[PDB]
Amino acid sequence: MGKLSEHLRYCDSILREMLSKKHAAYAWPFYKPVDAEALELHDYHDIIKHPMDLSTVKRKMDGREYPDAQGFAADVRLMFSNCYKYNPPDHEVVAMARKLQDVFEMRFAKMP
Ligand SMILES: CC(=O)NCCCCCCNC(C)=O
Repeated sequence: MGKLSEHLRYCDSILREMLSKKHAAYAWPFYKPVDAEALELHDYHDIIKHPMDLSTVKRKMDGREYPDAQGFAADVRLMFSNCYKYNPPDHEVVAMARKLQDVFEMRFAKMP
């Protein structure tokens, strides 16, 4: 695969930070697709029409599917939005999403 553009090399760095040990205490719920059968979330796919998670963002980045930084960011925000949408606002996983999202939004805004 071709080299990523400058902006996307920075985005790849954000992705690797979001998957790193540093943020694992709150990032782990986003590592893989929500397994609705395994978790018995019978209504998950009724409510969330476009699932997203970090392994999928990685698959897409490694496959050069993002045309620009905005495309990457849309997927990342979709991942957080799905979490806020599906779950009750007081669930632990919502607080974990928000902690991770604080990291994302700060790193993304400082993109050179
Ligand atoms: C996923 C897990 O292994 N344990 C319990 C956490 C449930 C989280 C609800 C579904 N996940 C998201 C990201 O909305």
